[PDB]
Amino acid sequence: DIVLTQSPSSFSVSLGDRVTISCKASGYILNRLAWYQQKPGNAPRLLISGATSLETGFPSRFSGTGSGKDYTLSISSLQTEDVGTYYCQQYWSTPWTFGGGTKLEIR
Amino acid sequence: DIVLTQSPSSFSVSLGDRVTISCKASGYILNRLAWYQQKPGNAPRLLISGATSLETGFPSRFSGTGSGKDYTLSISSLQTEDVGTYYCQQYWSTPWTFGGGTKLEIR
Amino acid sequence: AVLSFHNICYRVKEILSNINGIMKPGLNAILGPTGGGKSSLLDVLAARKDPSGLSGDVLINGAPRPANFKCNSGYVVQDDVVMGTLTVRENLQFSAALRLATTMTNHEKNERINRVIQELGLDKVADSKVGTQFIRGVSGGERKRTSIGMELITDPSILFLDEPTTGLDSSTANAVLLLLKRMSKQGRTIIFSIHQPRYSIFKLFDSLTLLASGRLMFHGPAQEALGYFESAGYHCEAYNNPADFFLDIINGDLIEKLAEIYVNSSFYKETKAELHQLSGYTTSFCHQLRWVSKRSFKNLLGNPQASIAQIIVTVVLGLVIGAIYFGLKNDSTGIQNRAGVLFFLTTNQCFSSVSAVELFVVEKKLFIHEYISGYYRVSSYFLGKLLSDLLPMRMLPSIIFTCIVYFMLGLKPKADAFFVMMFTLMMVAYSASSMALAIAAGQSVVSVATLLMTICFVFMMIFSGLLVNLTTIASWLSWLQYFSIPRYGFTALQHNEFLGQNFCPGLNATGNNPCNYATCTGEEYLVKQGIDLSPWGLWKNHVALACMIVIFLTIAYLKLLFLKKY
Amino acid sequence: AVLSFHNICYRVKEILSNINGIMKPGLNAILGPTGGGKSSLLDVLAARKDPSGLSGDVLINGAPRPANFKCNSGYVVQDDVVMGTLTVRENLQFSAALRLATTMTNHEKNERINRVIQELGLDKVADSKVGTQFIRGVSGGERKRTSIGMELITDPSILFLDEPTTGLDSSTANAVLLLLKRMSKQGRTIIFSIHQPRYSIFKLFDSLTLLASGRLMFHGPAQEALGYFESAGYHCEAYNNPADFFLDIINGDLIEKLAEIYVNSSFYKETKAELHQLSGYTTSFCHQLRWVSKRSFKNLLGNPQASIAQIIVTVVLGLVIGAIYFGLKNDSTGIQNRAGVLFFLTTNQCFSSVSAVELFVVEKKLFIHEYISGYYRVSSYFLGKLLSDLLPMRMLPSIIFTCIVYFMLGLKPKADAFFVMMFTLMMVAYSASSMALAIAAGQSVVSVATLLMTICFVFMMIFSGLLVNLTTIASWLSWLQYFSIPRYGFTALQHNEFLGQNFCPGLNATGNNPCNYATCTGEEYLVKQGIDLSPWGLWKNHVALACMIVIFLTIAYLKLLFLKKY
Amino acid sequence: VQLQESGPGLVKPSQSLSLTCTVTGFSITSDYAWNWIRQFPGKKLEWMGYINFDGGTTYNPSLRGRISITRDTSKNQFFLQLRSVTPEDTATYYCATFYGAKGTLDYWGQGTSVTVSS
Amino acid sequence: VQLQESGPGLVKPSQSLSLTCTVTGFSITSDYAWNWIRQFPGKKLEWMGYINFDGGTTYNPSLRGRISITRDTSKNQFFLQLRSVTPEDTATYYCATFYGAKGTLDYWGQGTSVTVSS
Ligand SMILES: COc1ccc2c3c([nH]c2c1)[C@H](CC(C)C)N1C(=O)[C@H](CCC(=O)OC(C)(C)C)NC(=O)[C@@H]1C3
Ligand SMILES: COc1ccc2c3c([nH]c2c1)[C@H](CC(C)C)N1C(=O)[C@H](CCC(=O)OC(C)(C)C)NC(=O)[C@@H]1C3
Ligand SMILES: *[C@@H]1O[C@H](CO)[C@@H](O[C@@H]2O[C@H](CO)[C@@H](O)[C@H](O)[C@H]2NC(C)=O)[C@H](O)[C@H]1NC(C)=O
Ligand SMILES: *[C@@H]1O[C@H](CO)[C@@H](O[C@@H]2O[C@H](CO)[C@@H](O)[C@H](O)[C@H]2NC(C)=O)[C@H](O)[C@H]1NC(C)=O
Ligand SMILES: CC(C)CCC[C@@H](C)[C@H]1CC[C@H]2[C@@H]3CC=C4C[C@@H](O)CC[C@]4(C)[C@H]3CC[C@]12C
Ligand SMILES: CC(C)CCC[C@@H](C)[C@H]1CC[C@H]2[C@@H]3CC=C4C[C@@H](O)CC[C@]4(C)[C@H]3CC[C@]12C
Ligand SMILES: CC(C)CCC[C@@H](C)[C@H]1CC[C@H]2[C@@H]3CC=C4C[C@@H](O)CC[C@]4(C)[C@H]3CC[C@]12C
Ligand SMILES: CC(C)CCC[C@@H](C)[C@H]1CC[C@H]2[C@@H]3CC=C4C[C@@H](O)CC[C@]4(C)[C@H]3CC[C@]12C
Ligand SMILES: CC(C)CCC[C@@H](C)[C@H]1CC[C@H]2[C@@H]3CC=C4C[C@@H](O)CC[C@]4(C)[C@H]3CC[C@]12C
Ligand SMILES: CC(C)CCC[C@@H](C)[C@H]1CC[C@H]2[C@@H]3CC=C4C[C@@H](O)CC[C@]4(C)[C@H]3CC[C@]12C
Ligand SMILES: CC(C)CCC[C@@H](C)[C@H]1CC[C@H]2[C@@H]3CC=C4C[C@@H](O)CC[C@]4(C)[C@H]3CC[C@]12C
Ligand SMILES: CC(C)CCC[C@@H](C)[C@H]1CC[C@H]2[C@@H]3CC=C4C[C@@H](O)CC[C@]4(C)[C@H]3CC[C@]12C
Ligand SMILES: CC(C)CCC[C@@H](C)[C@H]1CC[C@H]2[C@@H]3CC=C4C[C@@H](O)CC[C@]4(C)[C@H]3CC[C@]12C
Ligand SMILES: CC(C)CCC[C@@H](C)[C@H]1CC[C@H]2[C@@H]3CC=C4C[C@@H](O)CC[C@]4(C)[C@H]3CC[C@]12C
Repeated sequence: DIVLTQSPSSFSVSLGDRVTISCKASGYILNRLAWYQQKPGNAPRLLISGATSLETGFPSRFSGTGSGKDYTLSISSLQTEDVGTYYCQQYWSTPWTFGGGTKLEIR
Repeated sequence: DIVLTQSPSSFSVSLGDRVTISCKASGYILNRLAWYQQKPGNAPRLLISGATSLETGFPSRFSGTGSGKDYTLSISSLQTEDVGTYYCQQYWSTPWTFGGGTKLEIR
Repeated sequence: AVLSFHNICYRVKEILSNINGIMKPGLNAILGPTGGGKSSLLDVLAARKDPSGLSGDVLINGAPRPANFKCNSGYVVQDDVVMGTLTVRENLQFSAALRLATTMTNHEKNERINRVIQELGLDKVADSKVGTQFIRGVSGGERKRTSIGMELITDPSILFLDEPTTGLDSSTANAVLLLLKRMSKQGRTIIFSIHQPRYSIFKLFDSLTLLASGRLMFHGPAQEALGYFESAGYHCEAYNNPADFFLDIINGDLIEKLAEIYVNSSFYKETKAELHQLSGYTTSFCHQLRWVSKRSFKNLLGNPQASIAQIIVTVVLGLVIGAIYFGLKNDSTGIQNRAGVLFFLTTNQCFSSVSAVELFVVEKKLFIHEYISGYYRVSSYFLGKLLSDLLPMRMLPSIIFTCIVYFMLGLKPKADAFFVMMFTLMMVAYSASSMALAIAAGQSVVSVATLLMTICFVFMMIFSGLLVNLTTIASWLSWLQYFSIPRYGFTALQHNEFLGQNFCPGLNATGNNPCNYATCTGEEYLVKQGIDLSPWGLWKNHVALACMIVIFLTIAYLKLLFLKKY
Repeated sequence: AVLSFHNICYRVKEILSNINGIMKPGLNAILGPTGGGKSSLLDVLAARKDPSGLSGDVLINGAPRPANFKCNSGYVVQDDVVMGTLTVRENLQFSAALRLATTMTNHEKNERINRVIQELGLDKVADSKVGTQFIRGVSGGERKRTSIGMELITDPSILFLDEPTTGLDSSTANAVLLLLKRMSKQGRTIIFSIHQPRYSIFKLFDSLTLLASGRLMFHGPAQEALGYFESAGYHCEAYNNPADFFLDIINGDLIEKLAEIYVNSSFYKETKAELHQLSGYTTSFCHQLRWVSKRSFKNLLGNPQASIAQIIVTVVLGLVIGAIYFGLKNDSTGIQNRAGVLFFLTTNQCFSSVSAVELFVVEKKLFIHEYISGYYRVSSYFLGKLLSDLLPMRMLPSIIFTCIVYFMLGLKPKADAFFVMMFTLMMVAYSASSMALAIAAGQSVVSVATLLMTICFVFMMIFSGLLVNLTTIASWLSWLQYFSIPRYGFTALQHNEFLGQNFCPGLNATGNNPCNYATCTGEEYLVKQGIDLSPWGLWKNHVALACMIVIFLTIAYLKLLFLKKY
Repeated sequence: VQLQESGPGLVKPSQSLSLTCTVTGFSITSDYAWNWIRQFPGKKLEWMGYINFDGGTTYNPSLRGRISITRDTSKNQFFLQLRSVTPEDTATYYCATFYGAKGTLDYWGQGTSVTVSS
Repeated sequence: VQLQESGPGLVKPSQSLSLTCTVTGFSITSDYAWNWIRQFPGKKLEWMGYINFDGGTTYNPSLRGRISITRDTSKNQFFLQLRSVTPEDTATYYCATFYGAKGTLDYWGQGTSVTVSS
């Protein structure tokens, strides 16, 4: 299948800072990449679709950029409501696969 | 090519009445049918797409229903701002073709 | 019986200049080099040549040759035309059923056959197969006797033989000719053409006719040619075969020289005096069809290799296809795989129907010989051979393919769809086979017919509807698509398969199209290919095939009816 | 030269029981029925049989046969192995270039050839084509003389002939044998095997060896066999050929009966006494390759039919394809048509590369004869025949197809794409041809090889990437896709063509995908088919072809090297 | 559009697991596809399978023959049956929605925890 | 997103016709396709052709070789050239926009009348 790998299994930042998360795929995905946000005690919530498009209901601080096998989520000027776990999903091939998840922290 | 035929080249109705317009195609169109409204002295304005969907900016009095080669536009409880010319267009094959047009009147 | 030929001159250019003679009961041989009229005079006497070029007169007991001649006269071909797959008894039974009268009883026919077998001496091999490539059979010396029996069935009074010994060995040929002499002593007139015999053979002849380059160098008793040539200005040394001596003279150890010498000879005067002394269907259509069908089916079963092989290949190919395309999915790749498998099935039927070129080509000479001899009509032979070989061996592969692949792949699970697919495959197979017959009927070489079939099928595949969209072709060329069997078959299969299918998971395209360029239903795919969605749009194709069949099976018939039998 | 054979016993089962004799300068004939060792003793004496089964001793002037024997001894085959497309002078030139020493000058070789032509009497036909199917040529009586000259070039002392007259006519055979006698009177030992001669021939022999069923029924002067059989208890009547008389005795008008009679005869004692009296590469690789290539190319040009026909078909097919697919559009139907045309091109190259089965099959017997005789090695013949026939006639169709269709269709208008397409077509053609050679090298029948090639190519086409998606096949089967030449070619063509294309008018899919199921770019199509988008993902395919070529062209070589020459 | 899971919160090994997802605000036979997802302790998401609006179903190959997804349109439900359970497949199960034209899992359930012990 | 036609309002027969459509609010090289439509007296609409965002063009077959559509991205314009004009092609010309994902002509121009006389 297609395995998605997120290198920074954990991060550490402070408010107002800029953070970047990376997802690397074992195969070409053609922007069929989605980013989900999960808080403790809740189901995942769709944040980005198409690797660039932003879902209605989120600020214009999250951005998505990528091509081929490398994709990235950029959170500029992060706040305290942005801490959580972030997952990358590919919906190109039928056995949809998620990433391992990256947890954000606060210094 | 595909020729679209509108039988009622002209109509005659009164306010509050219900009117129906028909478009018949020489080939299968698969709901790739659109309806345009034109007033005297203005360019055509898109009214319906997909043969069923209604464009934002028009009341929920126009409806579209059809299948195969027969399609129809229904205006229930027509007003005076609805008088004009109505055209059916097919966007299935590259030489896009319009209908002859049906003009509405007021008795 | 006495066959007298006077002033024969056959022209095609001329092959025979001027020939006179008589042949009485006994052994009458026609010798000479290969170029001469050694084999042409035999055909002329036997009425196996076009009377258009004939000039002189052929007479029997003072009366001209009737139209009932070839039926009452036997003609044995040089090479074998016996069915190597049958038995020595079966060939004679087939000959007797069609050459004898229906008034007789099967008991009488069997008695005639038994008498013939006893006379020839085939008692111990009467129930052994004559032999083919795959089948071990009798020696070449008894196939000839079987062929002679097939003509003696009717008990004719005149028997013609074209090179009865060519191909045989010396000891076989001697026995064959001794048998012929024993037959002739009963009161039959045997007329044969030999190629450079040995003296053990030459000592048996009762009359000799020497021809070279269309000229009669000698005619008379075979025992006096030696004296004639000795007195004509030539000498033969000891231990030299007289038959070799004659051809040595002819070669040169001039043609008009010997011709004039004979014309001034005494034998010519005697022949001219004698010649101026004198002159101066059987059965019903159904019977023929039944017997032709029986023989063809016996040959089909008795050659299990080339018929079982097709079934084995069909089963293996079907299993491979079912393994590769196992479990068709209703996703982005379902359309591609469905179209591909249907395309492969159709084109494979068309290309596997190339073996029908062998139907009327392998047995051309036998057909001509049996038609001239009055066995049957063209119609009965044609229909029987279609009914025995083509029909069952083209109906079965389709059934096997469908029954195997339909449920492994997971196609539309309805009974009507299953049977429509079966019937469509059957029709495409029949149409391709008929086209092959039409192209290859009357020919004698498989290579050119096979090449032409392959080329035509390649172009048909181009115009089938997968490699090129048929709605994009220019108007001055699109019409060619109506000359494609694969197109009709593939269209019918697609219509049967794709109708009520969805191919975009999560999306209800049947209701509305969210995006214009998705192709999320079978109807969209079909319309995009130019296919009609009405039931007519299916059955139309079938009728277009049926007409084709008819037309082709008509052309083939007319290529057999107008074929030159002479 | 005197060739003496003592107590020869060849076993394969045994064919020769016990044979003794000597052959001195002159005309020595080996007669008997076909079953006997008439043709086997000739091979044994000529060292054209495996010494493994040989028992007795063969001697020349008291010394055993050296390894340099077959090079100094001529052997003429029964059927023709002369190049019908060359001329009587060209065949002799080719023979002289490889059978003679390089120390000599071309002037000396030409003088030898002129002397040979004069001796044979081929002066008036020295510059006329020997003849093939399409080419009218010399009579069958002078082809034999050309074949004899090809062996006399080296001026051997012993000359073996296998049935020099079989197939010829009487007047031709007499002249041939008179020529042989005239040669023998010069001091050459001629040893030949005849089939049932005539007395005009039998009167010329100087020694006779009669064999039947592997037994020696007589050996001695040919003029005394008559007396021997007369005194042995048999009598020959007048006008009977002695050669026919002997075979009549053998057949029966027992084998051990005659064998014992001869073993007790005086001739056997004389032969045994005489036998107990006595006993008691040439050239460089480059030269061979050059001449083989020259001959093959002359044959290719001198047979314009089967080479011009391929070019004509290629041009016609290319024009038809360019007319059907004219003006490819960047719309919903562009993908289908592009994929279809590329698929057709690739599969047509693979299937048209089936004619290579004819390369090493038509000329098998000539190759074996020339290798045994020491003309050349296997390597040089193989490389030259590849360099002359396969390379140019497989490189040209690809160039023609590309140059014709590329711009009519309207494919990617870059130079590198054009040349990559050309090179890919060339490679796929070469790989298919090499596979055909590997399958068909060493065989002698085209039918089975052609059938096997067709089946393999059919399965390869199934696994090419159009009829079935290669990402949907089960793991236990997908690996087979790596044994498909069409797959590599088609993948390379797709990669070259589809990369930077858009196929959804009005929509910028390259940026983002609005709908997930649209397929609006070439990259999406390629990835959906399982194709890699990196440049390696292109060139990979090419190397996979090159290796194939190598491997196949190796196997073929090993099927010629280990082929049985005896 | 509004999904709710339910089912046993505790299961014996190698017997069965059955969950039910009820949908309100939409009809499961109209447009979308309906998926089951599971989240392991030591957070790791795994997609199990879905059932389409037309009754067709698709499953993850890593669950070979152990999983079946069914539906009942009479009251707008779909059910997940995972057989021959082991203590490794102890996780939090969600039911989710898949549009197809967009490609993403838009709507999710509240999630139910399942413990496989003895 | 905001289109404006311009060009001569009167033409001699069989010489040429040239119209220009300027686009504001969008870049013609980004997403959409740009079409020309004409409306005859005795209202009858006819689609002439379009130019795509990537420079590709497509034309109505009823206008065989008479029409060419070009563009100038430097100032966001596209031009229509209709050659060998006849008094029959006297009409009102519009420039319109085509999305493709939706399939319909969404945005239209104000339209310019063209009279072919002598
Ligand atoms: C889609 O494009 C194509 C192009 C060409 C072909 C051909 C076939 N399918 C095709 C599909 C089949 C072969 C396949 C099943 C492998 N084929 C035949 O059946 C006959 C006779 C079969 C036979 O007798 O072979 C025995 C082993 C002796 C039983 N011969 C032929 O030339 C064609 C060639
Ligand atoms: C995509 O599926 C297919 C399936 C089968 C085929 C075949 C070919 N292409 C195919 C494509 C070509 C033929 C085409 C170009 C028309 N073909 C050959 O070239 C050779 C020899 C050609 C020849 O010598 O014909 C002369 C007129 C005498 C020059 N013979 C054959 O059997 C295959 C059959
Ligand atoms: C796809 O949608 C269509 C309508 O959008 C569904 O069919 C409709 O179903 C409702 C309720 O059953 C009926 O009232 C309508 O009359 C139907 N319309 C048509 C055109 O059939 C359809 O059920 C949906 N797809 C599936 C698989 O159910
Ligand atoms: C398709 O859209 C992409 C972006 O959505 C266009 O490429 C962008 O062009 C702008 C302006 O030229 C640049 O600033 C961006 O960096 C480009 N992005 C990328 C990813 O290339 C592209 O031009 C559009 N298609 C065409 C044919 O122009
Ligand atoms: C399911 C498929 C294979 C059935 C095909 C039917 C075949 C087996 C049928 C069709 C016509 C039949 C033939 C019709 C007439 C005769 C004449 C009779 O005196 C012997 C049997 C024989 C020769 C039949 C043999 C069987 C036959 C060839
Ligand atoms: C057993 C073999 C020889 C039979 C092959 C021909 C059969 C299968 C053909 C002959 C007539 C055909 C049928 C004709 C009419 C009907 C009724 C229709 O509502 C569905 C298709 C259906 C059911 C056809 C299916 C295929 C059919 C049954
Ligand atoms: C799609 C197109 C290009 C397929 C090619 C169709 C044409 C070339 C094919 C279709 C059927 C073919 C015919 C089939 C039967 C006959 C009868 C025969 O006595 C002469 C050849 C002839 C007349 C063939 C000529 C070629 C032919 C007319
Ligand atoms: C020698 C051959 C080619 C003679 C000509 C036979 C072909 C070209 C003819 C014979 C029967 C014909 C078909 C008969 C019936 C129909 C149904 C109609 O609604 C469309 C045309 C169509 C499909 C015809 C197409 C042309 C056709 C297939
Ligand atoms: C029904 C569909 C599958 C087509 C069936 C075609 C068969 C039944 C047709 C095609 C050509 C026809 C033949 C054409 C010409 C003649 C000559 C006539 O003097 C006797 C009948 C005979 C021999 C016909 C018999 C029936 C026949 C063989
Ligand atoms: C563009 C394509 C067709 C070019 C293919 C090159 C062909 C024409 C070349 C490749 C190798 C060449 C051969 C190489 C060696 C020799 C030996 C010489 O004593 C005569 C010419 C001859 C026989 C050449 C003939 C031409 C040849 C066959
Ligand atoms: C004239 C015939 C025999 C030549 C066929 C082989 C030629 C065309 C092959 C041999 C080497 C190949 C080239 C190798 C490297 C390059 C550079 C690259 O950036 C584009 C492809 C390009 C340009 C290839 C195109 C095809 C090529 C030129
Ligand atoms: C996609 C797959 C199924 C294509 C079929 C590939 C296999 C069956 C083909 C590929 C190449 C073929 C081989 C090509 C050459 C040789 C050498 C010869 O001396 C024996 C046959 C043999 C060994 C062939 C056997 C069949 C073979 C291995
Ligand atoms: C008799 C024959 C079949 C011998 C085996 C030849 C085939 C099976 C072998 C020979 C060379 C091989 C190729 C050599 C190089 C590559 C590139 C690599 O990145 C993927 C595998 C691939 C594409 C190989 C596939 C298998 C291959 C094509
Ligand atoms: C470069 C690509 C296209 C492959 C080229 C393959 C050619 C050049 C290879 C394939 C097989 C090779 C042959 C294999 C074995 C031998 C035996 C050796 O004692 C002499 C060389 C000889 C005869 C080789 C010559 C070169 C050869 C013909």
